[PDB]
Amino acid sequence: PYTIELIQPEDGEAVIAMLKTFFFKDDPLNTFLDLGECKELEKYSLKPLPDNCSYKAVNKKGEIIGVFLNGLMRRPSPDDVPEKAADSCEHPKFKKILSLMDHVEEQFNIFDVYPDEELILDGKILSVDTNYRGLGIAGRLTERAYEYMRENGINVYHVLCSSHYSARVMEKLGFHEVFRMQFADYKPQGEVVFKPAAPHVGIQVMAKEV
Ligand SMILES: CC(C)(COP(=O)(O)OP(=O)(O)OC[C@H]1O[C@@H](n2cnc3c(N)ncnc32)[C@H](O)[C@@H]1OP(=O)(O)O)[C@@H](O)C(=O)NCCC(=O)NCCS
Ligand SMILES: CC(=O)NCCc1ccccc1
Repeated sequence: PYTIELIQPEDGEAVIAMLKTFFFKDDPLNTFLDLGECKELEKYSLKPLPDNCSYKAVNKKGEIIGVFLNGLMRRPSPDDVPEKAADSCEHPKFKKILSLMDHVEEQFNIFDVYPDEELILDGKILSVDTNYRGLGIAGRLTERAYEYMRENGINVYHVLCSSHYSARVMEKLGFHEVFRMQFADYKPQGEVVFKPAAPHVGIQVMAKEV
């Protein structure tokens, strides 16, 4: 038995402890790179918390067994200066992940898909404790975000998935692909950067209109 609760920034340490145990070690990109200690990813993960739309799954003992960290994304201003997230990163392995993210954003803008939308919910970090996987926790974390969206007049939930495996979970939850890129085709400087196992395939950006 578990609950789904809003994460407070004072939960930051417990969220990071959980992510270090699971996500830092078992997201397909993190594990491919053997990420290790990564304070930049800790910083990245804590950033969306004050947006007040991130959720934790908590077991009967009060331990965090899952999180979905979300941030609000606003349509770029007409005079927007696009910045590469990778430019502010010192960690070489995480920089590769940020560079991949920058590349996706250079190729695909979710706001082009939804010209009328000013604000979109962005699902940034999804992680469930191994012993609690396959129980629908990812779905219940996601569903709680629908409540936030309803309350705040947000229509679109956008989630960049790091593998076809997790994209399939989002499909089950009613999301559909809006962009994809195979790892085999991601060659920023002429050569492949990510070579995880074949079934991962590549990134898929998933979206749902609620
Ligand atoms: C992706 C992830 C959050 C899914 O969470 P979840 O709460 O287990 O989600 P679900 O319960 O819907 O299970 C998803 C699928 O995992 C598989 N599964 C079943 N039992 C499982 C288990 N004990 N362990 C792992 N996977 C299992 C099933 O294929 C299941 O689909 P199905 O129940 O519809 O048949 C989780 O696997 C995870 O933390 N992965 C590592 C980090 C990651 O990749 N995050 C997403 C980045 S986009
Ligand atoms: C929804 C979700 O969890 N996307 C993960 C992207 C990602 C971010 C940082 C490191 C590795 C991978």
